[PDB]
Amino acid sequence: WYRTFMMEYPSGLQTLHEFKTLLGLQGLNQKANKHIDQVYNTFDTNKDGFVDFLEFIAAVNLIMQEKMEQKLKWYFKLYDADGNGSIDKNELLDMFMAVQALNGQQTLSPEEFINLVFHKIDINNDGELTLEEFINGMAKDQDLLEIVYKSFDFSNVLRVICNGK
Ligand SMILES: [Ca+2]
Ligand SMILES: [Ca+2]
Ligand SMILES: [Ca+2]
Repeated sequence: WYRTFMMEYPSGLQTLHEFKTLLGLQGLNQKANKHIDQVYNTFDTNKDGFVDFLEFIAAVNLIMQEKMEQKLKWYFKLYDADGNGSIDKNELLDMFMAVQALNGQQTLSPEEFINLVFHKIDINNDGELTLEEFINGMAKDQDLLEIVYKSFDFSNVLRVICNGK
């Protein structure tokens, strides 16, 4: 019964702070942190600052996802900062930054990364990965996919929920 949520959060609400703690994401630097906060936000849908059971379930549904399609749409909306339906070179840049902000990321330096990533994934070379390009791109190119994953360790998350559960 997913009211093992109530076990951890007797008040009925989980807060951004507990979130970080629960996920070890406590103590990050300015960027690595600010980012974790961006993540937490996408889950607290009713933007009230807490993650209540309803937002909570929506999150675990997405986490336990067996299929990666959903998780990718998630990373996509998450990086498509200006939500213009597209991910430009900047948004992806930051995306890389944050990954490199909570990881001393191995040689890939934005300059390098952003291009390799764009060459491969930017199918119609418009300079923007569409949802189609991004999902499909990241999918059939499991190399840069680990860079994405690094942004938000799903599974690490799945491990922790489906453990002390
Ligand atoms: Ca909320
Ligand atoms: Ca955009
Ligand atoms: Ca394109």
